[PDB]
Amino acid sequence: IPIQLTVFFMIIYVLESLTIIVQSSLIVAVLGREWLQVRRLMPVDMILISLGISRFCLQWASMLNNFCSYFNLNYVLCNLTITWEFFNILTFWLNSLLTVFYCIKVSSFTHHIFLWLRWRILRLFPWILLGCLMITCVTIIPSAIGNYIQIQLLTENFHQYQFQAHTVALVIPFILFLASTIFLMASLTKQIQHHSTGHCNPSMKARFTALRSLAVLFIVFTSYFLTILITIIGTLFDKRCWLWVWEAFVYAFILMHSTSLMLSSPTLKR
Amino acid sequence: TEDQRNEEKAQREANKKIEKQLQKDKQVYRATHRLLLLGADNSGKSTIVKQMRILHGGSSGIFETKFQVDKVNFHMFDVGGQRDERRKWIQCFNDVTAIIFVVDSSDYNRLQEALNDFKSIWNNRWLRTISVILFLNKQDLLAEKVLAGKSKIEDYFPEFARYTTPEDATPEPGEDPRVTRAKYFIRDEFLRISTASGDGRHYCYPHFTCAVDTQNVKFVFDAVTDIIIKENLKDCGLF
Amino acid sequence: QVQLQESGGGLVQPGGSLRLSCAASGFTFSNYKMNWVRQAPGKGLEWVSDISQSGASISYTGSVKGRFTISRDNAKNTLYLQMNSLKPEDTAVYYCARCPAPFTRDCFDVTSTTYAYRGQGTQVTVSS
Amino acid sequence: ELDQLRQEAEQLKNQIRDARKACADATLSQITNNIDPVGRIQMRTRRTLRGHLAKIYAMHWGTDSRLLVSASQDGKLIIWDSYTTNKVHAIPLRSSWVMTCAYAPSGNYVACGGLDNICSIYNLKTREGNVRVSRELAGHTGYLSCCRFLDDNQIVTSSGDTTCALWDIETGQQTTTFTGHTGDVMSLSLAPDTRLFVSGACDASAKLWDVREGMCRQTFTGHESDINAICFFPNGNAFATGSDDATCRLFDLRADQELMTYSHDNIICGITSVSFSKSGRLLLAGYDDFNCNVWDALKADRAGVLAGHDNRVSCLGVTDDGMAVATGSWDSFLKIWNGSS
Amino acid sequence: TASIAQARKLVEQLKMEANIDRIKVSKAAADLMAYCEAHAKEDPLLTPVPASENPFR
Ligand SMILES: OCc1ccccc1O[C@@H]1O[C@H](CO)[C@@H](O)[C@H](O)[C@H]1O
Repeated sequence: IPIQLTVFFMIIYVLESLTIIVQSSLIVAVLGREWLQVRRLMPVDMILISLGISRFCLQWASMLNNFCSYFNLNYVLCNLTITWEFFNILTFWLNSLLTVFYCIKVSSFTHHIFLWLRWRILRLFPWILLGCLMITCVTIIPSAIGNYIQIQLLTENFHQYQFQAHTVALVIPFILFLASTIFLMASLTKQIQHHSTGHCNPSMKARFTALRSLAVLFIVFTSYFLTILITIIGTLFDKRCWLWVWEAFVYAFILMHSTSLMLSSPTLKR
Repeated sequence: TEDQRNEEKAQREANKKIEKQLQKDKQVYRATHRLLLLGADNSGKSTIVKQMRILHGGSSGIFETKFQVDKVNFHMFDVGGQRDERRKWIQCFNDVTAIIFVVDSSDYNRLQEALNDFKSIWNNRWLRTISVILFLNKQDLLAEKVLAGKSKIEDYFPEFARYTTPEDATPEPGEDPRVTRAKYFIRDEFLRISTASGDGRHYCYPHFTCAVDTQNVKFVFDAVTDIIIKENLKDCGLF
Repeated sequence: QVQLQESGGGLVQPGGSLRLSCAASGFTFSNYKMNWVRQAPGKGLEWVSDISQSGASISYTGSVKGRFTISRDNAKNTLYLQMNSLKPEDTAVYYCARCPAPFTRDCFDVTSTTYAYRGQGTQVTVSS
Repeated sequence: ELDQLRQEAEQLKNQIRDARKACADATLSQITNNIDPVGRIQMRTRRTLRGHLAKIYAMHWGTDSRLLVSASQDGKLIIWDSYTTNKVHAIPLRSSWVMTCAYAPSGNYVACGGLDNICSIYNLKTREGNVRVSRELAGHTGYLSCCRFLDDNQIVTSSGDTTCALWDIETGQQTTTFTGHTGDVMSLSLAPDTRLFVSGACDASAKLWDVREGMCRQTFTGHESDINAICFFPNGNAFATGSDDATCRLFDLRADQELMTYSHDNIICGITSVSFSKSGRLLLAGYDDFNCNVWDALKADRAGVLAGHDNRVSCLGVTDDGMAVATGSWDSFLKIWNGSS
Repeated sequence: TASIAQARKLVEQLKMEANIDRIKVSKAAADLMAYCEAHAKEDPLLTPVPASENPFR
């Protein structure tokens, strides 16, 4: 890779990351204003705030890392891998809950167990949202213990466990996200055709906007998980060479997700 | 102060029982769609509530029926024990999921009064977020009145001649073009009132009622279901 | 006290023109949407025309569209309705019904049997 | 004939107006010009009462100044203990649509009513622990807008039939009827001495009725629109009304004339609920703009603003001792407000 | 003659309304001010009661 190409990629990633930081700052500012106003915020803003702060910490963790690495200067107060993984997991969960929300409030299935579960989720929403941070802590144990073990070793045997362990961390939130998303697209899609005869054009327009937008939400995150999965697997690549090459590609995605979300927040329109 | 502690504990137990009963009541309540029948005396609104009561299980102030369609609960109420002053007791129906506005499309003399009533219901401050299921009724008598009898619609609405049947008319196979023109004209008058203001907040669902009762129940059910779809999608933000 | 005293009205040959003027006292005229409603003999109260708070929104019933023109003079606190090309179906008692609440666009209790914000009306007899 | 009676009525109206003008010498605004202003009072919400599934349409405090009763459109009458924010009784209602709510001075009864046109009186101190419908007063030909207990056995109810009624609960009939209002009677306030009571209707008029005699003594007309709220002055010689016209007005019974008109250019929403403070110095008014305003009853100054409700403020009542003001709104919530020294 | 009877009842009510004693507005203002000032000490909303004697605190 040409040095000029690498510097161009790092410029791209820096611009992307600055825009991400500004966007998350804007969302947290408007939602904090709403908090100070009445503290009246619907479940969807509950997770948006979480993802705004999660996206923000990660975003930062990223910057501490990249120059801590590519540049290599300040190679100490820079190795913030664990907090990045924690915030990302937080992130992979919160969006699943986000997605699971959507699958419960706009559901037409009337199964008695399904209705019971739907109200069980809707009733204890802050408690579940709280749980993600917790199950987030429960899930980084191995990596926390794993990374401590590797640091002790420094100062594939046992590492193989890290190498597969990192995945287990984020597969389950993504499994829930994928399941709930496909459920809502189906349900959304079954509903589409099934009410087409009713000539309800506003219903057609409303149902088309969200279905397409899930398809944007489903797409963008998924690509990023695969970005995170390839980063874990770590072969086909050479960050140190690439580095910024991925950096651009991975956060450029994260740019999509955030904007998608950014506009998606309802109370920001208000 | 052992007695005070005992009294406080008893109060807490009673409060817990009240909250449990309230949660069960909310279970029953939020799963029930409360529809408000609104219309004139000529319109078969009472006929509609009677037919919906006789079709399902069912249940002088307010005529209230409770029924189940596809395991979905509905609570339809007609306010018939009041006076003409409705600017104060209509405020009780600002949380209603849908207002079934039944119109007598056969009678043209009071069709303008029906349009005025629909306009006032649509532009209320307390009914801005309430969607209206329009229930153009007595369609058979409209067909009989426009097939012959020379009862022209242009005397009461002098825009009928300057009106063409919409391309999306999807009429019944045996409908005379004249009856399709008339029914539409009425539907589009109400729809013009609807889309004049408050299009985003709430929507009107025209329906050519006086068909088989099952069709009326099915249309009310589908209209209620979207209405809930719009509300939940606004709440979620996927709008 | 709220008063809406109508004026005008009389025996008019068909095709003639009248101008009913309702003088309003006791309330701020500008803040209230107003509406001319008529009651024909052996019939109920029927809404004829309405004027918004300034004049931006003016509406008429179909039976009188083009014939009648309704205006509001806020400075004099009066409401006029001009009848042109009268027809014998217009013989009625005309009342200036004020909308119950200020600063709104929905008028409910107008044309009700007993409304507190309308006047006694004037009798218009379009006959020869 | 009818013309002669109409002219005679107009002449009497003119004579009453002339007499009222003759009594008008110095306005209450000029009289209270030199008094020290009330100041900027601030009330914080000590207790938010939750549990209603629908909009609160009415509430009323008990004489104990601790227990209140609130009516919600879901068909629920909840008695709240403010001191401990606990629900004592949650009475299910036969008719979901309830617009009035009363608590008896003795605390042994509550009353509710609404679009069912029926005053349901519920006994609280029953032999068992279940609150049951003690009596269903019927006879009104319109929706029941306000209920106010008098002496545990007689109740005054204002309805949409343009008439009010004094009912004997034991017998269940109309002991007295009060006729004369042209529009819907919406608000009802009893005098502290129980002899008289003032009713505000939708004819832009407030009428003072004699309970034991059953005729209207005084008619007050200063509002441009329908009156929604009415509240007797603690003295008993004045009362304040709020209208959909974005004004409250203070009327005196001994002058037959309005004294002051609390209004502002910024306020466009109508007034729903009105109540005075313990001393009558503060007039608390609930509005459609999701807000409440505390006016100086002698100066027409907005002493304070109570802002905690996401929906229309439907009711607000000041306790008997003046300790706190409880405001119930359409957001399914009641908030108790009090001031801190 | 139903309208005549209603008008007669309205006229009778107006007559009962007119011939009553009406105190001057000045005296009404003075009495309202006196009542407001006398009970200003006992108004907990006008003069906020301390926290110790406030049940809602
Ligand atoms: O090796 C640590 C790690 C494990 C699992 C997921 C991310 C990880 O590390 C992250 O990888 C990203 C790849 O684009 C980088 O952008 C981040 O800066 C880095 O912290």
